[PDB]
Amino acid sequence: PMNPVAGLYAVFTGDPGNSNIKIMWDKPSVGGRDVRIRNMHVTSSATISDQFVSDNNLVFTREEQVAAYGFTASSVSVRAQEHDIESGALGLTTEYVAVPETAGTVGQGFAKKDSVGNCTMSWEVGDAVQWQVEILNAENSTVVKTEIVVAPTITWMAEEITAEYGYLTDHMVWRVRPYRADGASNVAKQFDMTATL
Repeated sequence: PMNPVAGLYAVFTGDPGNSNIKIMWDKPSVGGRDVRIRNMHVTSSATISDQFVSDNNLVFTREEQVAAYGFTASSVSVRAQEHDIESGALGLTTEYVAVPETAGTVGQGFAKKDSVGNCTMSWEVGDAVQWQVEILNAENSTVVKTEIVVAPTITWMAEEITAEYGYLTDHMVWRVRPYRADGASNVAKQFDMTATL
């Protein structure tokens, strides 16, 4: 017998409603089975879209879910339908309540400056694989560089810093958004520490 989709939760890649969600399920032992992709409104459980991808975890466009809802997807409930390709029979639709998923706490960032002049921002990997980081220097209080880096450590070249400001920065602030291995993410958590030589 076909099994209803299990382990289903909206896997936010950022802010709830401003990021992609992933349909996750355990692949059944029965071959040739894929899960339909849709999401339910809170009030009436409306269907957002319909597509079939064999991948166990897959990103879903945020614009489509926002357009179907008409507002930010802060609270969602997810429905998924599993289809057997060989038989061609669409299975029972399974709607389950979904809660926002938050990634593990980011490693406490450490700001240090080397003798060369590079401002090295290092936070341990911990339980997060990649992070969304916005980098702002405290002297100018502007986010000069914004990038989502998988590397646990961020190093800014001394040449680039000298070109940007003319001298090395002593204090510099950063914000990190965690991402677990499965792709779950939490609201940005800010760590601030002065660079130490």
